[PDB]
Amino acid sequence: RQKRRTTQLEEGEVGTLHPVFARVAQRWMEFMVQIGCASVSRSSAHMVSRFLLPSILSEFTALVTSMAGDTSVRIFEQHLGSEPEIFGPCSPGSPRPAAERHLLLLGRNFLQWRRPTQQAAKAMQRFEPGGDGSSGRNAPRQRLLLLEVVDKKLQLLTYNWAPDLGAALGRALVRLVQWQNARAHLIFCLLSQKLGLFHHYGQLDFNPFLLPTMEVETLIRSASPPFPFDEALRDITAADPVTYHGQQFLEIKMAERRELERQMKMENLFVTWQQATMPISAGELETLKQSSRLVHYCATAMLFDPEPWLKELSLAFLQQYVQYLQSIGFVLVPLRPPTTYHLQRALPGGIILMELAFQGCYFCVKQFALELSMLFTEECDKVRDLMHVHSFSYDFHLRLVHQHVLGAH
Amino acid sequence: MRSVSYVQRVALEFSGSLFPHAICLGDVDNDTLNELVVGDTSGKVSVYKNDDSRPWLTCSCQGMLTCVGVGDVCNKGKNLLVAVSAEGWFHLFDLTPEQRPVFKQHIPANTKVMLISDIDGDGCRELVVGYTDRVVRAFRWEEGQLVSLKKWMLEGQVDSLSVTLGPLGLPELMVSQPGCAYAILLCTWKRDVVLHQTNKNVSTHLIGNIKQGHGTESSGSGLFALCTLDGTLKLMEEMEEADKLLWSVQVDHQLFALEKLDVTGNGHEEVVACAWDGQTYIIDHNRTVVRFQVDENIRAFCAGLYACKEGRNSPCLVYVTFNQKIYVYWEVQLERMESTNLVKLLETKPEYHSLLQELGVDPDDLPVTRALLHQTLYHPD
Amino acid sequence: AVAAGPCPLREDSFTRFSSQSNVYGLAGGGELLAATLKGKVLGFRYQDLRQKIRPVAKELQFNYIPVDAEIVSIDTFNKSPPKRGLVVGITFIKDSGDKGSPFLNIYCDGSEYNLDSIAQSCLNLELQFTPFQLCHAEVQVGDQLETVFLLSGNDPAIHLYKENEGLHQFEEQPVENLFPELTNLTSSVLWLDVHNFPGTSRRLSALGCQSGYVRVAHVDQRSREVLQMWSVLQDGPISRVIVFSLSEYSVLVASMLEPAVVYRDLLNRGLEDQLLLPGSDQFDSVLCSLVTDVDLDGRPEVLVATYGQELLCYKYRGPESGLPEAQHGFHLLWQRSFSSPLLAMAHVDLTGDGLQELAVVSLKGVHILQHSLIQASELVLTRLRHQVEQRRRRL
Repeated sequence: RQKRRTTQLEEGEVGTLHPVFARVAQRWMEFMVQIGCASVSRSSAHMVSRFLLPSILSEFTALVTSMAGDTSVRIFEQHLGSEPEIFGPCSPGSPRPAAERHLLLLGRNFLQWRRPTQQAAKAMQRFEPGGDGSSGRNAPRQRLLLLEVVDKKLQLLTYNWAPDLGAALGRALVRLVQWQNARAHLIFCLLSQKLGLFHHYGQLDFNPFLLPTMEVETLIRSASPPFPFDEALRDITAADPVTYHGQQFLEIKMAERRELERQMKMENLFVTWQQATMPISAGELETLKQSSRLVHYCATAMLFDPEPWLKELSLAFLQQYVQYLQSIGFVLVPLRPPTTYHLQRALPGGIILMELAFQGCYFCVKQFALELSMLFTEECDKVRDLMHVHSFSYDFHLRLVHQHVLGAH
Repeated sequence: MRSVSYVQRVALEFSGSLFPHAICLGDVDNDTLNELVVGDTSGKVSVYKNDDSRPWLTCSCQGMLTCVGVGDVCNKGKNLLVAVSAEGWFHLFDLTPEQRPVFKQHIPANTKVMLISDIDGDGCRELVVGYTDRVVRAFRWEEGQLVSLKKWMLEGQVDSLSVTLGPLGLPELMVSQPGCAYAILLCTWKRDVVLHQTNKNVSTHLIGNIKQGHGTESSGSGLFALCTLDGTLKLMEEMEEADKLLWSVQVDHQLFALEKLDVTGNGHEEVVACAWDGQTYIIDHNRTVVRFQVDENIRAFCAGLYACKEGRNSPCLVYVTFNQKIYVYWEVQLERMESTNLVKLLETKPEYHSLLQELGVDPDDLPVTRALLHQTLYHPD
Repeated sequence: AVAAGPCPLREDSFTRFSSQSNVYGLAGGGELLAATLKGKVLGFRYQDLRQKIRPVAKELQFNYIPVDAEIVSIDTFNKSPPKRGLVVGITFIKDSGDKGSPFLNIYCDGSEYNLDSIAQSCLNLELQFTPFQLCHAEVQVGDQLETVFLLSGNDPAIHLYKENEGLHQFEEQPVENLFPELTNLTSSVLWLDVHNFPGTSRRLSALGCQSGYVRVAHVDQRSREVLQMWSVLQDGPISRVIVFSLSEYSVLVASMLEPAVVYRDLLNRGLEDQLLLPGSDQFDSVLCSLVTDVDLDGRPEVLVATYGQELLCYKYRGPESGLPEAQHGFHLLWQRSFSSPLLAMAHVDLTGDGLQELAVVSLKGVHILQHSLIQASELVLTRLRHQVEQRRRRL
């Protein structure tokens, strides 16, 4: 029947604002501080740039819900831009560049407004609550907040609120505004960087949070208070404006913390083996291989085959080949500090890695390489010709058959 | 001489290591649209379709892969996806309406390169495989099973195989030879290797069967290109008596690939060469050079037609990066290949000359012509 | 937010830069000059050869610049028509241990137009503030037109450096003497345009600052009297402002956090008629801009280069084809793409034919884009044939 219209209207859900809150409760309501009463409040917000309005409003709504479980915060910005009483509700939500908006936040307690007769929210309330319960001598007493917004100007107005609550609210609002201003300063520094003007602006010369100890990541990643930054985006061509630019910078920076590790590891395990040392970690093998190109390979089939004894013979063949390789200059690389063998031979031009393993009824040899480069490649294909993975199998089989001749099973 | 900088591309996820000859592009589902095929060392073959970064589908093989190919080797008239491992294993796949093979047939191991063509001109296609041991083996699929054919032995290493319309109008098989040389296999079964030499053991890659006209692809060849690792490119025509050198170019990079691709769309094919550091070159048949630098290091390279957007095949470039990413540039077409402004492109047209003769003018000054052009271009009233 | 038509621009060449530049790096000349931050300056041009052309990018050296000096801005112009020659101004910063030491070098030499001779003629002048942008203007003093330098400073003030034939050198002079509208500044001025009027003593002056304050002034020159003034406070730094005649005069303001806009009918409606360019804010930050005729239709269009590597081009409809509600506004003509953030543009006939090439300086280097010759070959012929036919019909 009549359930939505009594809440769409008379509750600020739809329609327009009452003329009472349009202009009446900003005059002689503010003057309560001039005469001197029990509703004093103030603000001094001087936001730099207007694009912080939505984040600030959202945070302020969060705070209102935080220290008030009865308020009913509802933005009533005039969404017409004509002149009079244009206050139309903007559901949990700019048009023109130069346009300067005009917003009017409100807070109210519908439950207390239903029938004010008892203690609304004692110890977190008007500090003038209550009132005589006798009929006709009833209790006129409630609470409200009427923060007003101009282009860059906020004015906090409370009425009938706990003095500690009001002071905390004002201090928190000022601190949050300063937080947002610091974030805007960082964004402006980034923008001035983007054009290629580095030592023209900067987050060094310029507010509790403007000290030369600012935590850039905390400011960028948070919308609320709790390498040289001056040359961050220089020669870098890597792929709410604050969130946009800040996260872009964050990824640009992380692309070096996640990169220089690889260069450090490669330099480390090149200089270590240049002139094996320790059991290099198993995970490092993936980096060493994926950072190197598969240059050459060779293969042979173990003819002494159709088994555990076959596995032992294959292992003996592998160890004989390992000994042969070690007679050339290649050392062994220990692995698995939590059957496949790995060797190496560092060179002035780079490193050379060999992997030996048996596949089915075959024996595998692969040569990797990792670096002017002509000299390296000249010697890089100087191990291929000395692989001799055929004469070795020949001799191994002949030695095995001779040994079986000089023996039995 | 002039460089360029292509922009549009698509990146695909591919983790693993692979040989330089383990990547190809061609139609496998017989939809008249090419797809990307990559065979890894781990023993998996991934086919990418359209533009998704995730692989379209994957098939599992046995052993480590070294050669991949797409074509109608069975001579049944339908395209098949064949793979050749390093342990002498041949696998075959068909997916035109996971993905286990359908035909395994062992062969000699040490497989390095691979080619599919009707070399004999018999109307059937003969798979040809080179080996790292300087051994070339020809095969044929006969009903079915694979059978061997004539085998050739060489001294220098084998890098590539090419089929070229010979002087007698018959297909000819040639193979690159280190020292900037090349050998031809006679395949007289329906010396057996004849070598021609144009530092000492520089690796040489080679490509053949380069078009010269629009539509002259059913029977057209006569051009082939050599590239040396020490940065030396050559294009030359074989013809009857002695092969004629078309052009030779000296660069200062480590060339490791060689391809053919038509970009201007005029029918001719352009030589597309790569390098280890990523400095790609594109040269037409007149020594016109177009460079393209990719600020990376390249593992594998590929070129040809690909179907990325709008379901239409377009010329493409494919790079494999050290950062487990495959880059596909699919907007590489060029309006031309030289640099001409307007005073010489329009000079060719004779109607322009006649029409400028009507308007009481005869181009001799040049500032007058420039003024006329500016008035006709920016002042239409 | 949807393009209408394809990009008719074909890229010809691309020269790689070792080190990046800034929005003030692009200069003029039919040659071109572009300088990197690390002091390497290059001259771009084209050389004809038989039946083709070839780009040439030749490095240049200037005498008195420290090897450790970092260049901030660069500009140049040609001498006054009574005089002859070209003048090149370069503002760099010495690294005095841990502080900035700003400076200004002016090069001006038969060899008045010889760039090689002008390479070593500099004068070393301190700045006492970090400079922002070196530009120049032409003013009517007495009955003679004279070209003078302009340079925004760290202190919110514009400092003029006028030439003197008596000393044959440039000396700083008060800016209030010649430019009443360029006084009493609060924030540093990123960009400043002085649009002279054709043949009169009036002109417009437009400027935008870091805070978003944009001031436009209709200024006389014979009487040195400001006629009117308008000012608007926007959000974000003002990346670019250009004064252009749409067909009456209008202005274009390109911010960095809001869609770029154009204000129409300045002399008749002040700054109350605003048209926003739709969808020009989805591609990061608009770093540059340029206004000219890229459609070859005799009417100008608006080019917007973004940080997100975009080169949007917008076209104005016109009341001549006025369509009620969707009136003569702006709409996205077409849209290109790049691989590096875009910094500066120039519209110069480098080839030497009469067609104007577009030079774009981005993070990694310079792209020389041309119009699609095939498109720019049949269209000229059709126009010429129609001209001949109408001449015959009118003969």
